[PDB]
Amino acid sequence: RADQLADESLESTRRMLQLVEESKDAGIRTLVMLDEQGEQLDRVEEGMNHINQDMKEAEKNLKDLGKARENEMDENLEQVSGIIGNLRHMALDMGNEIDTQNRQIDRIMEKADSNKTRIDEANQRATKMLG
Amino acid sequence: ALSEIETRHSEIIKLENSIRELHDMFMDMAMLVESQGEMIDRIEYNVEHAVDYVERAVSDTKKAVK
Amino acid sequence: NRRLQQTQAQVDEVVDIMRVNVDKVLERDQKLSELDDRADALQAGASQFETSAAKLKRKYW
Amino acid sequence: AEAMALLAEAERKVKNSQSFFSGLFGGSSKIEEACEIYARAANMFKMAKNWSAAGNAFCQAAQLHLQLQSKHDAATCFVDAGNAFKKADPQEAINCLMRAIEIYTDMGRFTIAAKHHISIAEIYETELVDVEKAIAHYEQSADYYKGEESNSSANKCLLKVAGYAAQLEQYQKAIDIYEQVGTSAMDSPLLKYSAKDYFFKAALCHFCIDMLNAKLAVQKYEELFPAFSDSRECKLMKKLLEAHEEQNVDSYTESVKEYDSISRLDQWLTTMLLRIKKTIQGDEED
Amino acid sequence: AEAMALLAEAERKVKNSQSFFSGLFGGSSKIEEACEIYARAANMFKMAKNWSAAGNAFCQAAQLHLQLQSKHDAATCFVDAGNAFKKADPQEAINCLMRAIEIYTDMGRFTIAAKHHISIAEIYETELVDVEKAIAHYEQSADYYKGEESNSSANKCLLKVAGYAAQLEQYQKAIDIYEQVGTSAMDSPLLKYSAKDYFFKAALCHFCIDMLNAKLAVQKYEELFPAFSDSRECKLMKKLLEAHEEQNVDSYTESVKEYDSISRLDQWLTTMLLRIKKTIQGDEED
Amino acid sequence: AEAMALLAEAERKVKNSQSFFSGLFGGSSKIEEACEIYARAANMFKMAKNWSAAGNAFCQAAQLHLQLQSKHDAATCFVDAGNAFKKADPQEAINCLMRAIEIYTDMGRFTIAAKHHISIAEIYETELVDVEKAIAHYEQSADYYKGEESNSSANKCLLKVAGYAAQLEQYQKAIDIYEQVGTSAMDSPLLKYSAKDYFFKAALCHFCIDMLNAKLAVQKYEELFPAFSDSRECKLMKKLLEAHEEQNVDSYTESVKEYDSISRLDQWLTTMLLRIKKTIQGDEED
Amino acid sequence: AEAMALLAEAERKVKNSQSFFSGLFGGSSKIEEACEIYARAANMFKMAKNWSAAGNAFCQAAQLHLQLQSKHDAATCFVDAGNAFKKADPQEAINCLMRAIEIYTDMGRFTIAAKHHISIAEIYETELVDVEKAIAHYEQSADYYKGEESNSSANKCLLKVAGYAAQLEQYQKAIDIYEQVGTSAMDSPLLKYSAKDYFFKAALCHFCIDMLNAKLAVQKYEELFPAFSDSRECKLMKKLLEAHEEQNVDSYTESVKEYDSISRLDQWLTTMLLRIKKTIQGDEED
Repeated sequence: RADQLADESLESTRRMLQLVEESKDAGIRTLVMLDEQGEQLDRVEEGMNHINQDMKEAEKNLKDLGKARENEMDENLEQVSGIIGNLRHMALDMGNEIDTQNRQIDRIMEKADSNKTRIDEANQRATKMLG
Repeated sequence: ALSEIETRHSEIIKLENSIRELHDMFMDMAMLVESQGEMIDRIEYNVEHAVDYVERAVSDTKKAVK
Repeated sequence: NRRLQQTQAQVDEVVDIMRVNVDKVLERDQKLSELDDRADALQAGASQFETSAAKLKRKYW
Repeated sequence: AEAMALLAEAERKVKNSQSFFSGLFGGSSKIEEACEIYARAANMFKMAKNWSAAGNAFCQAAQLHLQLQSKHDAATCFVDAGNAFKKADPQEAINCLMRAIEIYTDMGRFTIAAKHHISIAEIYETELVDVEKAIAHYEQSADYYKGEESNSSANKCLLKVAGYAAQLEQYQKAIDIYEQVGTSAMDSPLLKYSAKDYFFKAALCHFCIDMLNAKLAVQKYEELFPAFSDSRECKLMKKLLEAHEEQNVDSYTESVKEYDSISRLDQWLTTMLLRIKKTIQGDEED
Repeated sequence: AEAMALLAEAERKVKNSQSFFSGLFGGSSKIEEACEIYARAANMFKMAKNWSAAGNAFCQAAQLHLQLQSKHDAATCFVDAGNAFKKADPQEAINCLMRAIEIYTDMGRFTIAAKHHISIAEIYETELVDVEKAIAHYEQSADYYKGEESNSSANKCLLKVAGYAAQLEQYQKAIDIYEQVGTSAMDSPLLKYSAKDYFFKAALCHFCIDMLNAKLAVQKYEELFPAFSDSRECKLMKKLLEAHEEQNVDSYTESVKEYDSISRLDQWLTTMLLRIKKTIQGDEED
Repeated sequence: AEAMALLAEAERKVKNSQSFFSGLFGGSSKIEEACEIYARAANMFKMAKNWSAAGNAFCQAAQLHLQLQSKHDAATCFVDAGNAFKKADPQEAINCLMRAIEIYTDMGRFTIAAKHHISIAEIYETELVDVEKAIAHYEQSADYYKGEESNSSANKCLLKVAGYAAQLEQYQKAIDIYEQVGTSAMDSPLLKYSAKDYFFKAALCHFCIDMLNAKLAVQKYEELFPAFSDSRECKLMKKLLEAHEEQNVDSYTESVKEYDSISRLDQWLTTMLLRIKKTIQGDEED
Repeated sequence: AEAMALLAEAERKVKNSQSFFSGLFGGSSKIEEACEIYARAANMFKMAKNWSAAGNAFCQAAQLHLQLQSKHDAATCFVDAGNAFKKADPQEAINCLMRAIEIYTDMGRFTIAAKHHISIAEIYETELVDVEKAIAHYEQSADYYKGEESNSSANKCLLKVAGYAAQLEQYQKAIDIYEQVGTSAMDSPLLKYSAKDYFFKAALCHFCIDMLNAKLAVQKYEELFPAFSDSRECKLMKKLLEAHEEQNVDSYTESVKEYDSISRLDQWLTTMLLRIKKTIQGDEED
C-alpha cells in the first residue's frame, strides 16, 4: 500500500498534467470562438445600429408620405504549477471577453428594442395605407 | 520515517482528489460553450440579414416621396 | 514532500477560478438566449415592415 | 390607469364595428388597440406581482392579436403569458406555451419552436411530472435542433430523452439513444471529450440481457490506459462487469464506493447502480 | 467641434415655433434636432475630459427627447448621462439612472430595468454607502431576474443581498437568503460544486444563537469523507462549532489559521470570523 | 393546409404573365406569392419529416426567388434546402450549397460564404469521401477567413488542409502548411502552448527526404528542460529521428509505445508513425 | 460580370450632374449607384486575391459614399478597405483605418472607434514598428474603453501601453500604469490571480532608482509563500532586489537562470532583465 500510493498518486501527478492540459484544449476552442464571435458581434452590433439609422429615415418617409521518486513527485507539481499559470491566462481572456461582450449584449438589446418600437408604430401606419 | 511517509500519502490523495473534479468541469464546459456557439451562428445570420430587410424598406420609402 | 501538501491548494484555487468560469459563460447563455428571442423576433417585425414598405412603393412611387 | 378598467375598455373596442361606429372603414386596428390595452393591464398586474392576472391578461391581448392576423408578435405574447404563469403561482404555463409552439411551427420558425419546446418538456416533468409526454417533446425538439445544424442542442435534448428513458425501465432504448448521440459526437473531434460518459451510461443501462452487451460496449470503447478522461468511464465498468458476472454484491458495491471518490456519482448513476446491485442479489437468490 | 456653440444653437432650436416658423406643423422634427445637438456636444465634452459638461448635456438631450414623446431612446440617453456622471466628478449619477428605470419599468421592460437596477445598487453602495437602499434594489432586481427565469443572474443579486445583509448585523435574514438561493441551485448539476460556500456562509452567519442551527445546517449538507471541494465548506465549520460550543477562543482562532492555507480567507470571511471570535470572548468574560 | 395543393397553386401563379393577365406591369409580386407558397409547403414537409420533399420545395421557392430579383433572401433559402437535404435521404445537399456560395460570393458576402464553404468541404469528406476536392475547398475558404482578420478560423481550416494532406500522400505540402500556420501563430501568445503539436506534425511528415529536414525542424523549435508542455512534442521527435537514422524499427516502435504513455496517441499519429515504421523496415531488408 | 467593366461604368456615372442633365434633382442616387458598383467590383477582386485592386476599389466606393452624404456606412466601407489592404500586397492599411476613425470619432461613435483604434496600434507595432505612435493609440483607446466603463477592455489596452513603455526606456511611466491597473483590479475578485504579474512587472521596471521603489512594492503585495500563484511573482523579485543592492551581476544573472525554470521568461522579461543586468555591470567598476 505504501508504495502502491507513492507511485499510484505519482501516476496521478503525471495524469494531473493531461488533466490540466486537456483543459487548455477545451479552453482553446472556447477562446478561439469567444474571439471569433467577438468580431462577429461587432458586425452584428452594426446591424442594430444600421437599422437604428434607416428606421429613423424610414419613419420620416412614412411621415412625409402619410400627409528519486519524491524528487520527481515534486517536479510534477512544478509542472502542474506551470500549467496553473496557463489556466490563469485563459481565465483572463475568457473573463475579459465575457465582460466586454455582456455589456455589448446590453447595447444590442437596447437598440434592438428601440428599433422594434419604430417598426411596430410604422407597421401600424403602413398596413392601413396598404395596396 | 513512516509517519511522514503515511501523512504524505494522506495529503497527496486529498490533492489528487480535488484535481480530478476540476477536470470534470472543463468537460461539461466544452459541451456548454459549443452548445452556445451554435446559438450565435444563427444570430450573426439573422442580424446582418435583417440589415438587408430594413435597408430595402428604408430605400423603397425614400423613392416613394421624391 | 512539503510541495505535495502545498501544491494541493495551487489547484483548489483554480477549482474556484473555473467555478466562476463555468458560471460566467452560462450567464452569457441566458443573456444571449433572451436576446435570441427578442432579436430574431425583432427582424420578424421587420419582415412585416419590408412587406408594408414594399407595397407603399407599388402605389405612391 | 386602472387595470380592470383597461380590461373593460379593451372589451369595449374588441368587437366588429357596426351602425354609425363602423362608418366607412372597418376596425382591423380596434382589435390591435385592445391588444395594446390588455398589454397595458398585464403591465401593472406584473407590477404588483399579481402575475396570475398579468398572465390571464396577456392571454387576452394574445388571443385578440390572432383575431387581427399577426401570428408573429402574437405568439411572442403567448410567451410573455407563459413566463408570467410560470413564475406565477397558478398553472396555464403549459397551455400558453403549447399555443406558442403551434404558431412558431406553422409560421416557419422551428429554431424558436424548439427553444420553447425544451422549456415545455422541462416543465411537464419538473412540475406536472408527466414524463411520458416530456420525453416525446424532448425528442421532437432534439429533431428540430438536429435540423438547424444545431448539433449540440440536439444532443442536449437527446441526453434528456435517454436519461429519463432509463429511469422509466426503457433501458435498451436508452443505450440505443446513447449510441446515436455517441456516433454523432465523434464527427467532431471537439466532442471526443464527452463521448465517454455516453459509453458509461449505455454500458450501465441493462435491459436484463444474458449476454455481454456491456462487456461488448466497453470493448467497442477505444481507450488507452494512460488516458485520463477515459479512466472515468470504462475502467470502473469492467470491474462492475466482473462483479456482476460473478454474482458478488460486495465487489460491485465497494467498487462503486471507490469510484465515488475519483468521480462523484450523480443522482442518475446512483439510482441505476442500485438497480444493478439488486439484480446481483436477485440472481444469487433467483 | 465647438460644443459651446452647439449647446447655444441647441436651445435656440428647442422651442415650440410660432408665427411663420410654425406654419401648420412644428415640434418633433425640431426638438429631435436639438437632442442630436446636445448629444454631439456631450460627446466632445467627453473627449475634452470635462465629464460634468458632458453629463449635464446628455441630461439636456434626454429631457428634451421626452418633450417629443420617445421614452425609449430617451431612457437610453439617460443611461449615457449616468455613465457620464459615474466616471465623472459630480453627482447625478444616481438621478440619471433613476430616470432611466422609471421609464424602462413602466414601459414593461424589466429585463433591462434590472440591468441598470443592479448597476444602481452597486453605485449606491460602493459610493453613497447607502446599504439600506442598495439591498432594496439588489433584491427587487433579483425578483425581476427570477421572473425571466434568469436564475444565475437572480442568484448573483441574491448573493449581493445576503452578503451585505450579514454585514448590516442582519445575520438570520442572511442565512435565510442563503437557504433560498441554495434550494434553487441544486437541481442544476452546474451549481452543485458551488452550493458549498452557501452552506458555509449560512452556517457562519449567527443571529447570536446559543445552540445548533449551524450544527443542524452542517448536517443538512451532503458531504462524503472522500469529497474534495466539501473540504472547503463544512469540514472547517464542524471544528468551528466545537470551538464555539466550548467557548474556547484558542481553538477557533487556530483552526482559522490552518484553514487560511488550503483556502485563503476573503475580506468577508475575515470580518465575520473575527465577529464570532469576539462573541466567544464576550461569553467567556461574562 | 395541404402541401400537395400549395405546390399546385404556386405553379399556377409562377409564370411570366401572358396575354391580358399580364397587361403592362409584370408579375414581380406573383413570383413572390409562389415563393411564399412553396415555403409554406417545405415547412409542413419538414414537420412531417418528409425532408426530401421539404428540400426540393425550398429549392423551388428559392429558384423562383431568383426569378424575382432578390439574390440575398434567395441564397438564404438555398441554405435552408441544404440543411434539409443533409439530414435527409436524397442528395442535392452539395448542389444547394454550391448554389448558395455562388450567391454569397458574387453578392459581397465572403464571411458567410466561407462559413458554408467549410461546411461543404466537410460534407464532401464525411459523405462523398472526396478528399482532393475537400482540401481545395478548405483552402480557398481559409483564404477568406484569413482575409476577414479571422486568423483563428483561417488556421482552423489550414489544419484541416494539411491534416488530410498528410493522409493522402502530400507529406511535404503538409509541413509547408504547418510552417505557415506555425509562423502566424506566435504573433498571438494565446497559441504558444498549442504551437508545439504543429512542429511535432511537421517533423513527423516526411516526403522521403534523405537530409535532416526533421532534425532541422526540431532544432528550429525552442525548448529547454524544466518545461512540461514541450515534453509532448520534440523530446520524442529526436528519439524518433535517431531511430530512423539507425534503421532500427524496434526502437522506433518501442519509443512510440512509451510515449503512448505520457501522451496518448490518436488515429492520425498512429497512421503516420506506422508509415515511418515501414520506411525503416524497407531500408533494413535492402 | 468583370470588375474592369464595372469600374468603367461606375466612373462614367460618378460625375456630379449639371445644366439640363442635373434637372431639378441631380440626386445622390448616381454617386450611390457608383458606390454599389465599386463594392461589387472590389468584392470579385477580393475573389481573385487581387487585394490591391479590391482595397483601392473599396476606397473608391467609400470615397464616393462620402460625396453621397452617409458618413456611417462609408466609415464601415473604409474598414472593409483596411481589411483588404491589411492582408494584401500594398499598404494604405494605416490610411483607411485613420480615415475610418476620423469618421467614428467625429460621428460620436467611440465604442467602435476604440475597437479599430486598438487594431491600429496593433498594426503600427507588429508592422510599421512605430512604438511611439502605437502607444499613443493604445492609450487614447484605453481612455475610450474606460469612458464606456468597459474596465476589461481598458485594462487590455493599458497592459499594452505599459508593456511597451518599458521597452522604450519609459520605466517609471510603466510602473505608474501597472500601479493604476493594479489598484483598479483588486476591487474585482475575478482578477486577483492576474494582479500578481502586474506587481512583478512594476517591481521590475526601474527608472534608474536605487532605493526601495520595488522593495516597497513587493511589501505592498500581500502574499503568503504557500500560495504559489504569488511564487510566480515576488519571490524572484526579492532575490533580484538583493542582487542589485550589492552590485552582483552574478546572483541576478543566476536567479534569472533558475527562475527561467519554474516559469519561463517571455521576450519582455528577457529584454528588461538584461537592461537591469547592465545597470549592475556599469555600476560595479565605476
